Amino acid sequence: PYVRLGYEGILNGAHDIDVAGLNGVEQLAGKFATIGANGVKLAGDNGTNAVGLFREDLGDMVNASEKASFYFRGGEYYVNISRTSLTAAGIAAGDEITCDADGKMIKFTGTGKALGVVTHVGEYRAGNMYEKATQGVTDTDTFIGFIMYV
Amino acid sequence: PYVRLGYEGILNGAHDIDVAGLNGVEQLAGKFATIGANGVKLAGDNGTNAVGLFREDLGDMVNASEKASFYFRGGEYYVNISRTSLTAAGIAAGDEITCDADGKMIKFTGTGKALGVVTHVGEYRAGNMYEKATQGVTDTDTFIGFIMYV
Amino acid sequence: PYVRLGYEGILNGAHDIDVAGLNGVEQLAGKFATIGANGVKLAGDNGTNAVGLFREDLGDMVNASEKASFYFRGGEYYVNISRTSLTAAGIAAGDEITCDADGKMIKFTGTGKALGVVTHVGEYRAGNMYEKATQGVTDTDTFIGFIMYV
Amino acid sequence: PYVRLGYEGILNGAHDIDVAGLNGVEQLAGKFATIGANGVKLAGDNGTNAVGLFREDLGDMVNASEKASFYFRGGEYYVNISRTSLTAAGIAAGDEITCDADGKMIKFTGTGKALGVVTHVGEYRAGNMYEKATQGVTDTDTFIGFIMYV
Amino acid sequence: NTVYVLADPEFVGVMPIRQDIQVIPADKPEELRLGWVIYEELGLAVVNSLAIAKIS
Repeated sequence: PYVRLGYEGILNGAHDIDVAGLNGVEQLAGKFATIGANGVKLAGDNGTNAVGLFREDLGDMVNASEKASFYFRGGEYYVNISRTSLTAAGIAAGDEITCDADGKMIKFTGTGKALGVVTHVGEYRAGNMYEKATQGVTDTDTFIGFIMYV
Repeated sequence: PYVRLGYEGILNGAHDIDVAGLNGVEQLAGKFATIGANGVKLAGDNGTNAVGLFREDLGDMVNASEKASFYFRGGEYYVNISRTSLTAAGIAAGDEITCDADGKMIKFTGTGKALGVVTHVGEYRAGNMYEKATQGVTDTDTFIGFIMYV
Repeated sequence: PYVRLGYEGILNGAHDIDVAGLNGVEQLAGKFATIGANGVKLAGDNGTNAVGLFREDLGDMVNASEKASFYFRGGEYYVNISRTSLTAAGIAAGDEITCDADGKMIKFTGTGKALGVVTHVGEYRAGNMYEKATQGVTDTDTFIGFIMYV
Repeated sequence: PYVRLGYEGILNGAHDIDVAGLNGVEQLAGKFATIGANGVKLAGDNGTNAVGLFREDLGDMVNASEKASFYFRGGEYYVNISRTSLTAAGIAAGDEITCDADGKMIKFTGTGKALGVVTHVGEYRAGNMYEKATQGVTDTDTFIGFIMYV
Repeated sequence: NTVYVLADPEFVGVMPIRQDIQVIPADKPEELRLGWVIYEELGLAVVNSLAIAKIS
């Protein structure tokens, strides 16, 4: 039970190329996932989490950062974007994830404000100030989140 | 590189050395077999490894998975090349071991065959689906102690 | 030239290579140190120093924090090849600086598979990996200033 | 986390009030359109009302809900003839509204039958009195934001 | 005269709270400082209080 078995739909889209300049990969480089907590539902589609961060390692696995319970490092620090397939389609859970370094498209599931980015392990919150951008006149907090980078 | 130095056993064994008949993808780059901490020849939780589940650690060493959850095992992995003699057939002692990327058999002991978790032993066991990864659509036979091709 | 380091003033006795990424290129430009919002009365001298373990904690600004060993994950190293002179003082603005890591090929430290770690200011030390680590897991043909993809 | 409900943070769209039934004509014995039902501009509770339904509390002013649901009186629940509300406060057009009393489609609010008391968020819920006068469609269990024909 | 026109009812007064038990501040060394008050307004003569806009 739960999505993330067989060929399944998408949250972050499919087969994205040219989605980032110098801050994200533009060639397809996807690779399979060893997952952390994805919350009430496996491989996301829910309030808590939505499919967390991966960071590339040597081999045919990419795996968890894993940042808990929602810490963040600014500029580049790797986010999971789109998925690829070869025997199963869908965003993580033993299926191929394409990553970037903070590129597009990111599209994670929340209630209200925050949203933000999700890792594995924790509830859906958004990073603050001295974790993402505290450049110029900005409001971001743990009560305040929108889908994209701040 | 490979060496017949140090300790030629697999500590905390159950099957010990194992030889996978299918060759996967090469990733012969050198690295130490010093478990966890660097220069710690052998340590608690060396586990039953040889062509088992592995986790690389940041630095200059590769070692046992040493984790009981949150890298649930579905998709591809990391493997030690057993085609080269190595210290045993996988991990143990210090010194340079060549490892590779998945496309080799690994060993379970659970009722995993299509749905997986991570054992700190670096053996594979049964998922449940809820936050645990899915290997492929692929089936292998369950008899316990059997070698599944991933 | 020579020894200049200003006075009109071009050498600058410090050369740091912008290594273009792999599979679609990635760059990151040298970062300033500023605490929150953008620096007033000039922006001072760079937060990044050639041969130093830094982490961005802000979008255009880089700061202290040291990546802890154990379980292999991505970059945030920003090692830049060492300059000649000023190697235990950091590197001052008007000399060559960049950031190298995170979605690009990097600059490595340490000769052989024997590695240790780096101090911020541009010095190298010995040390085994046991509460901190720097640079990716060692590979074949890895020396100082060598190009590892991480 | 954190989700507004009512009070001008929910969008309920727009619906046509000249659809279904007989349609009267423009005449007096109306009442005024404002936010608040005895309040003042920029201070009013609001249901899941859009177009259709608004009950006077004090003064001869309307906005959604608020009035004891033991006894409904005034001639129907009031409907709009030949202006369609362009707000989702229920009605709050900022004009004097000429009202009607022919059979006319409304928007409801609150779970369960209106035969109860008022919740001060702009909703109906069950009170200690039962078998009190209902609104619109009968024989049919009404829920929060149902479309009834009077 | 400010006192006359309006009056300030206070539901709860200004209080600081500081949280290292909040999710995102805990993980980090960071501490979150909240400053808040919950207020309300009374109008004792909102039907008067003279105002002008220059036309000069």
